[PDB]
Order: sequence, then structure tokens, then C-alpha cells
Amino acid sequence: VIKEFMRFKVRMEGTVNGHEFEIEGEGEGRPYEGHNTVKLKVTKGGPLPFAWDILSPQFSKVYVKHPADIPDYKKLSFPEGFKWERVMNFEDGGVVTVTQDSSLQDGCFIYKVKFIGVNFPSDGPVMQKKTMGWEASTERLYPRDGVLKGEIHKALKLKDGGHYLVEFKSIYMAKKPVQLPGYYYVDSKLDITSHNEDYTIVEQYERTEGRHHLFL
Amino acid sequence: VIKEFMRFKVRMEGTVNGHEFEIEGEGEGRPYEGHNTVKLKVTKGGPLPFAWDILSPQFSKVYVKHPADIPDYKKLSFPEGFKWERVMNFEDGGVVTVTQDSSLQDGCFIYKVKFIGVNFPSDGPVMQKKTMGWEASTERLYPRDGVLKGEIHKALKLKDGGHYLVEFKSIYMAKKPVQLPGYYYVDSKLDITSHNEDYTIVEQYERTEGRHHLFL
Amino acid sequence: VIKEFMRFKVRMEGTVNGHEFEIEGEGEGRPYEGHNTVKLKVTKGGPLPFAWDILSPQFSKVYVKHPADIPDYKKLSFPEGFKWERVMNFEDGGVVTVTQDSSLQDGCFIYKVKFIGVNFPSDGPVMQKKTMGWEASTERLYPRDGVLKGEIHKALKLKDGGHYLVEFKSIYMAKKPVQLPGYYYVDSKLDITSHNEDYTIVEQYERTEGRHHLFL
Amino acid sequence: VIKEFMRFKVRMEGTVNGHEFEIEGEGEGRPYEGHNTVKLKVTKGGPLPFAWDILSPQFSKVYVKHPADIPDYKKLSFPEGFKWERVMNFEDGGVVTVTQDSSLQDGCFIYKVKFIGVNFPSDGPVMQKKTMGWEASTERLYPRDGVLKGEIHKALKLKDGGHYLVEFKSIYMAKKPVQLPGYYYVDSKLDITSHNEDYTIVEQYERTEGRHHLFL
Repeated sequence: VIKEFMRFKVRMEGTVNGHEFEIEGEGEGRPYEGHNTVKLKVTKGGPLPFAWDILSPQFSKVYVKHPADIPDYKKLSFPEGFKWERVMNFEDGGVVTVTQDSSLQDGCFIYKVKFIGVNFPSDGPVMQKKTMGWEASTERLYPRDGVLKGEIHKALKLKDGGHYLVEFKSIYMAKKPVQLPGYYYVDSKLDITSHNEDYTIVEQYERTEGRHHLFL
Repeated sequence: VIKEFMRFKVRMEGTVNGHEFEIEGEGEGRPYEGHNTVKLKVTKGGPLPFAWDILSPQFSKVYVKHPADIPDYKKLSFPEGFKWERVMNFEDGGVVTVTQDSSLQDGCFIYKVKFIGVNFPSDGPVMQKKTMGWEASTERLYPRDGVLKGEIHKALKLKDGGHYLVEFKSIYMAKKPVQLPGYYYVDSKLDITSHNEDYTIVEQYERTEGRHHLFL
Repeated sequence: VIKEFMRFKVRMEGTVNGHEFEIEGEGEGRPYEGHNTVKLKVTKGGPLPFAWDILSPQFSKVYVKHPADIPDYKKLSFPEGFKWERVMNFEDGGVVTVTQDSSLQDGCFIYKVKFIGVNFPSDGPVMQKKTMGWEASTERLYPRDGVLKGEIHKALKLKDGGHYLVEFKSIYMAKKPVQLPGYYYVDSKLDITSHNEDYTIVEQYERTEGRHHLFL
Repeated sequence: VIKEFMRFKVRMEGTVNGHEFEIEGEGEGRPYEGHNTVKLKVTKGGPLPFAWDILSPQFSKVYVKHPADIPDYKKLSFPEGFKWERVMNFEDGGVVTVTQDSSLQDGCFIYKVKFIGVNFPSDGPVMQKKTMGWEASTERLYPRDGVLKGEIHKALKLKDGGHYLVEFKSIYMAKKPVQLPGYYYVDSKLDITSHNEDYTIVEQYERTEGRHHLFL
């Protein structure tokens, strides 16, 4: 079902401060190694009048490398798949909710994303495109309400120095109740590997792996 | 442009905890008197697996009665119109973002809404449909970032007694720059006037008027 | 117990961004008319390195005028009195928690307050003293867990224009379970009537009255 | 100044939901190895009417083991020392702010803590004492405003199962500006190693170490 190498296609429909847009992409990676890349294209509403960085994390948790003793809830959910939703609370008031469906079709993962971002200050980092990528991050996960949940304290690097803080709250829901893991963590590092002048064509790379707390 | 009697058409595309649905409706009211009603039909995704109440407020401020000394930002925005976005933070973790466009076509207001609700507990008031309508409310508004903003501490009455709290944060954005008001308030009371057994056909009534603080 | 005219004494022990201070005051008013004034003096920690405005609201609801049909929980709590606590969430990260005890000693109300404020940006309106008093406000109250709770969307006027937003969450706890009101509101307007340059000596006036929603 | 072995004494003055209490203790540890213990005694307000767990993390970061390439801001602040403040946002509404001062005297660290906790549901995990200790955690830190800040997504284990979520927001302020680290993490695991029936006497052990993200 989930091969050593897997490709995926994604489509996002979103709005940010009243500006609607569409994005289509194709990616690939090694689900058991914790690596995956993706190439995106703004197919509608481009060039985007905000930082591409807020969208990069919405474009693969099935590719998270999991140790044998931590049930890989997301991988187990296939072939049916899972859905995930998320809240992004930015420190200057901006708020985003995301809903996504992940399925398996013709040997390829299919991602469907709906994005709504609101309340971003007009002179803030997002609308002024002053961000420079995310710092590597660490997610705290745990089972609840029959599904998997996780929170992350993330940060975008600012062009003029400093950080722009964003709290991530995600909900991973398998389409069939498969084995859930316990309290654990997932380290991720997402890099923008290429981009044209106006970010209408972008490529990303993500390394992500789950683990127990260094149990210090 | 804004007659004493105006009708409107509305369509909402939304998702709540991974459940997709569509709703279309028709309303009418008296913009200078602060009254307006609307009849809705769940055109897709019905019956809804959640409380209808969280949707009722996404279904009119151009109909808010305003004193002569308080600029009616929304009315002034027409014929072009305005967009409004919103964040609803529920006390039990549920979060929703909404983005809407309000326009005027041949004497009839046109509303287009996109709604995304996430993180609602499966045993909570919303997913268990234990709500019984909203209490009348009072929104605190003010100008900022060249637009109009307002927050509200609202509450849903619970069938088993008590209230279910929700904080509202809205942004009203005219499509063309117009006169903004100062720090003021808007009282509203929304009632569900009719509904079939599964809430696939619902009618609503809302009275809403703006005013200065009772200037105590 | 509660006469048409009542005086009170207050003492606050507080800390803000690592700065310790103490304040003592004396006030008076007409509990049944909704008016009361208070005079403060910074006895330790002066001059304060932050805006006085964040402290003014911690210095009386027993003086809130209530309609005969709305139980005046706070007045009913005496002679024993009541305790109140509160959270103030500032839009720029600043957070404050307050705990207070109100008693009646020799026909005089006695207020004991503890205050801890943290996370205020050193460049923010608070630490830079860029505020000019609060806008009149409106609190939303309701009963819960045997006590009375209330929330407010308040705002401080900024010297250079605009507002600085702060959300209030209060908990009023009678020392003995006395009668509680239903869902209602309380309007208030606090004004600094006098003060020296460094706010080591200040006088305040507050008008506050309870009521049902104007019911729109 | 900071030897391989160091003792400390601490005193806490706090209040929770109107209940006041005072705690005194003494601990010891190995600053460069990341190990430290502490023994507490509720000297006033005991037996506490709430879960001891919310207080345990308020009782040593100068004992965090740091790699040579990461400036140990907190150790460098001595002999004068540093102050730290914090906000703990509990998922059911509870909110706590803490302010603390850390100094070095006659070769012994001296800790003074003030604590105010409010808005805990009378039937919640805290007031019902339904918690069973913290899960090991991971704090995300970064420099800002000349000081060191960090956030943590923590969880308290529940007796009836599941977790009780709490977000930590801390600010570490050296009394003199000493070198700051960059974006990094601190792992910690605090265990209650001893306690009498009513938690009026308690002992704790904490292992905490700083490090760069596993830099995936």
C-alpha cells in the first residue's frame, strides 16, 4: 500500500485577508525515511500579496519516519487515509484554520486543502512579506477523542531580524479507527529550496521524524 | 443605492470537523431600521452533524440601524460593497474562521461565505447538538488598519442549563475607502424563528442597532 | 450594613515585569447610585516604570447600581464580603492576574489586592507609558459554578492615537453562596480625575451600573 | 561563583481561586550536569485545596546543562542573578502568572516566588486533585527584547486517563544584560519523588538539559 517511494498531488483553495487563490502541486518522498519534497504553482490569484511561508506547512504527515515502537497512526489509516485540520494563531492577531483530506488513488497520495487566513495586520510581517522561512520545529502529540492531536510553537525568521511567533494546533483524523500512539514528539524542518521572483512557482523540502522525548 | 427595503441572497460553503456542507438562502429587511430575516436550506451535506447555532451568525451588518452621528461604514461601502472576516474562539477549543463577500446586483445584496470550523470535541455542545440559541449580544467596535473591527463575548444557551461561551472577532473591509466611525457599540438579538426536525430548512430573524456607549 | 454613603480603604501589593510596588488608597461613594471615587498613593516602588492605567481598574463592584429585578450578588455578600479574581490579556502579549478580598470593617469596606503582570514588551504602550485612560466599557456577566463571572473587551487610548486592546475575565466569589443574577451587563466609565506627573499620587472616579441587554 | 555542587532555598507566597498559602523549601543540584532536587513544606494554607502539580514547575533554570556552544544566559547572570516570570494557560480556562527573583548569597541560591492562579473550574482537574504528574517536556527558546523567552506545550497526566493540557510562556530576565543564546530547546522531566498524604510535605527531582534542535 505505502511503498518505499511514494508520489503525491495537492490542490489548495484559500483566502487570506479577502484575497482568494488556488495552488496546485506535485510531490514525492520516502514515507519510511522521513523525507518528502513538493513543487507548487499558484494557478489562481497570483502573485500572492502575502508571505508564502504561511502556506508551506499546509502542503504530508504520512511521510513521518516512526520508530517501530510508536504506532504510525497515519500510515495505518491507508488505503482509506485520513483528514487533518489545524489552527494557526499568530502573535499579532492573525488566525488561520485549515481542513484537509488525504487519500490514496492509483498508487499516488491525493491532498485536498481548504485554507482561510484572517486578521493579519496590513503592515505586519505576513502582508509585508518580511519573513525568511521557518526554524526547525518540535511537535508535541497525544491521543484524544479517538484521534491524534499535536501542538507546535513555531517561528518564522524576519528579514529585519528576530522572530515572528506562530502556535500550531493540529488534529489528525483517520478515516477508520486504527491504532493511536501515546504521548510523543515529531521533529520537522521545512526548507524553501527554490522560488521565482514573485513566488508563483515554489519548491519545498521537509525532513520529519517522530520519537519519544529524549526521556532525560 | 440602499432602499428602505432590501432583499439578499446568500450561499455558504463550509466544513466542520471534516464534514463538508453547502447552504443557500434568501433574506430581506429594513437597513435603516435594524431588522432583517433569512430562510436557509442545507443544499449539500445535510443533515448537519453539528449545532445549527454556530452558523446562524454568518448568515448581515449592512442592515444595522445607525444614529446620524455615527458613520455607517457598511452602508457607505455600496454599490461596491464590503468583505468581512471573522474568528470564533469557543471555550472548549473549537475555532472557526470565516471570510465573506457582500456585493449588490440589481438592487439585491449578494452574500458569499466560506466557513472552516475545527477542533470541536466530539462530546461537546456543538457536535452533540445541545445548544438552544444565542443570548442577545453587544459588540465593541473601533477603527484600525484603515478598516472597521469589533469583538463580542457571546453565549449559546445549553439544553441542560448554563451557557457555552464563544468570543467573536470580526473585520469589516469596504471595497472602496469610506468614512469610518469611532469607538462604538452594536446590540444584536438573533432568533431561530422556524426549523424542520433535522435543521435542513431554517428561518432566522435579527434585530441589530449601533449606538454610543450609554456614556455613563 | 451597606449605607447610602460608604467609604473604603484599599491596599495593593503588585509586580510588573519584575518591578515590585505597593499602593494604598481611600475612597467613597453611593453604592445604590453607581458612583464611587478613590485616592491612591504609591507607598513603595514609586515612581512606577509602567502605565498607571493597567492598575486603575483593580482599585469596586459593590458600588454597581442594580435594578430591583437583578440580584445584586456583591451587595448581598456582605457583611462577610466577597473575593474577586481576574485575568487581563493584552493584545501585545502582556498578561496579568489579580486576586482580591473585600470585607467590611467598622462600617468601612476593606480591599486587599495582589497583582502580577508579566510579558509586557519593553517597547510596548505599558512600559513606555503611552496610554491615556480607558474608553467606557460594557461587561457581559453570567452565573457559573455557584459564582458570578464576567468578561469585557476594553481599550486604552494611546497618546499618539489609536487604541491598545485588553480583554477582561473576572470571577466574583461571595464568601457565602448568595443569590445570583442571570445573563446581564454592567456599563462602566473610569476616569483619572487627578494625578501628579509620575503617578505616585492619583485620584479616580467611576460610574458603573447594571442592566439587562437593551433587548434589540 | 557557580560551583559543581550548589544548594538553594526557596519561598513561595501564592493564591489559587482565592485560597492563600505559603511554601518554604530547600534544594540542591549539579548546575553543569542538569540535575537538581528540592524539598518543600506548606507552612501556611495547608492542606492545599488544589493539585500540587501546578506548583512543582515554579520551584530552577540555573541548573540546566548547556553545551559549550550555547551561551548559558542564566548562569552568566550571576552573582547578581536573574528574575523570571511566567504565564500558564490551562485548557479549561485556568490562568496563572508567576514572578520570581533568583539571587546568590554566601554560595547558596535564594529563590523568592509569587504566584496567582485564577479561573480554575470547581470541578476541574486542579480543584478536584485529579492529576498525576507532568509528562517530560520540551521548551522552545529564543532571544527578544534583550532577554530570553521560552514556550512549552505541557501536559498533566489524569487519574481517570488522558491528559490535562497547559501552555507555558516564560521570560528570563538577567539583572544585568549578559550574552543571549539563539533559537534553541530545553528538555526537562520533573518527578515528584516524595510526598505525605495531603501534600504538605513534598520532594521533587528535575533533569533539564539545553541543546540545538536535532537539526533534522
